[PDB]
Amino acid sequence: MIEVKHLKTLQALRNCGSLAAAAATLHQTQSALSHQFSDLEQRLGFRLFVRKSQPLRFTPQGEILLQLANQVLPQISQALQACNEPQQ
Amino acid sequence: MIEVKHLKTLQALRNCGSLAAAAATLHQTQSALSHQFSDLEQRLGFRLFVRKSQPLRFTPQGEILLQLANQVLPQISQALQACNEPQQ
Ligand SMILES: [Mg+2]
Ligand SMILES: [Mg+2]
Repeated sequence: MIEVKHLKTLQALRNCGSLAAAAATLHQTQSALSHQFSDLEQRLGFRLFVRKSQPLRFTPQGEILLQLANQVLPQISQALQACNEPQQ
Repeated sequence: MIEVKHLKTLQALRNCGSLAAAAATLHQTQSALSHQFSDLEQRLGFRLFVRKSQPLRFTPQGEILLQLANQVLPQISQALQACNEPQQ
């Protein structure tokens, strides 16, 4: 199942361009990041990015979930900022 | 930090009306659900629903995150349905 951490990690793959560079940004190891994705791909039933691809390419399902991330993550951020607004 | 499971659980509190009824829906115990929320409230820095309240009342921060859930969860659902569409 898709979690918020998977959506941010998908953004790191696009923003950093490789599994190793994104792992360095997310303070994780490269294998642990690869293990998290294949673990997610197994439960979802489809792959998120092209295996062995260099440069790394997303699958159509990965592009869909990346666009999902670009939409949900700013909304969660704005919601938590409103929760911490000096009011209510 | 807000997770997808926290957003669905917030919807269960509104849809079921109590911590005990929502726990039965989510296949969790009542204390484990209460432990998950106070755990989340501790890290966020604010409370999500009024303590001891009967009937259960959300705080203003809980209403904000509930409206967040009503917006994000359908988008995640539509994204996964598109991923499983017989195409791509
Ligand atoms: Mg993988
Ligand atoms: Mg609590």
